[PDB]
Amino acid sequence: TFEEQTECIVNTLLMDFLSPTLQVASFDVAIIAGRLRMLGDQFNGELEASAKNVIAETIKGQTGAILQDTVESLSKTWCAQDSSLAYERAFLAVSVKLLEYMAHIAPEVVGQVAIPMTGMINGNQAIREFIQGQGGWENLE
Repeated sequence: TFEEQTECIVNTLLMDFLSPTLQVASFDVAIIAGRLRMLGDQFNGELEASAKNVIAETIKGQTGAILQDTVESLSKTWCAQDSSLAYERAFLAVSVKLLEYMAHIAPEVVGQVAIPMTGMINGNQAIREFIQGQGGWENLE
């Protein structure tokens, strides 16, 4: 169910970025999506170098490797300059803001990052335990 909830949330976030018509026209994903976007907007680091590399490897069919390494790198960098910020919360924030930027910069190919990012979050134990420890997706933020 948690794995399915992650899929819906990433779909909702992506659908909202690409089609604001669908957002308006259409476990409440809408409220969760909103809170993740609010958390995503707290990141102000450079994403141009990051987004381009992730997109490049996504086309080539090697999203898995670079995607987690990119999010982990930007999350560690942010946690080093923000002692208050938890690593697990930083990881989600960067993932949502990177998904946002990649949609604006590359709307044609961004959809091929949806499945990898879902697999990354579901596959990561540190991030999964943190989300469920906060009462799950429903209560996160």
